[PDB]
Amino acid sequence: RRLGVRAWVKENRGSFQPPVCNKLMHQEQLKVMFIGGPNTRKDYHIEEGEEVFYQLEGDMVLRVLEQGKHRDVVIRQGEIFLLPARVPHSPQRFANTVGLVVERRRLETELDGLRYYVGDTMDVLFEKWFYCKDLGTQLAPIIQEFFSSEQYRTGKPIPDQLLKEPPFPLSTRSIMEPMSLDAWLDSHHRELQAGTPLSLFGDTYETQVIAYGQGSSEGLRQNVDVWLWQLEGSSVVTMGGRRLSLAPDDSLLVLAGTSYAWERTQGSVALSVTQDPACKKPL
Ligand SMILES: [Fe+3]
Repeated sequence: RRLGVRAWVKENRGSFQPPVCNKLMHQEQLKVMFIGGPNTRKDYHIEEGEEVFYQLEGDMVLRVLEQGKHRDVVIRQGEIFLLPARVPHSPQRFANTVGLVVERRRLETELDGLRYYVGDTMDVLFEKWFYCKDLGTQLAPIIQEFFSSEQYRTGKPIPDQLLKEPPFPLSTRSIMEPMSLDAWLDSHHRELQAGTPLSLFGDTYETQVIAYGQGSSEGLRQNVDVWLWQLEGSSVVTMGGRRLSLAPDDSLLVLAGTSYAWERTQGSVALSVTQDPACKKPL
């Protein structure tokens, strides 16, 4: 059950290049995925959940549509970034890179969308909305449909093929700056080692990426998965009758419906990632 994050990436190295570029480490309530490149594209993904990006190896560029403007969010190696819900985004990946993306299982009410725009404008050229179960697998025919369309050929939209409006309001939020994960952890060392766990992004988002220093935690049975990643030093997770020693870079998925006890050593640093849909921000 313990997975050394870079050890898992090395074992699955061949996944992080075309044609598929990705491999899901975890794929139940919490989608923990690792993505490579090269992969340059003009399609913009839109969803009701949030997406956490972290660059393990090399840099990536997340193109976003923010408050009526095109913006390129450069995510450098070691940088973490949280995308709020319903922001159109188009990830650009390069050869020999590895990025972590965390997202969640959709609620049965939730729609995902894929859009192509007319050149450098906000006018929609082609769009498809769907109920997401396996994102990569569902996007492939949509993209193939686009590349075989009159819209791609002419660069002109077919009005009858566009929705009158999106199924939900698109985000009105300002996008944060990506930040160095190690720099933020080091700058907050006194609070972390004083037994106070800290939210990296705060209460204005659904997702909770929490940093933990020394101390003891107890996780109650939840209908959401929790992913733990020991960054520095070690800790012990007691779960399902077993004591699991997390060494530097070890990660552990706590499946929905499982309780656990967590004992973190002095000087140790770990993260937990939760994307609970009950915490979705009102529209
Ligand atoms: Fe996305």
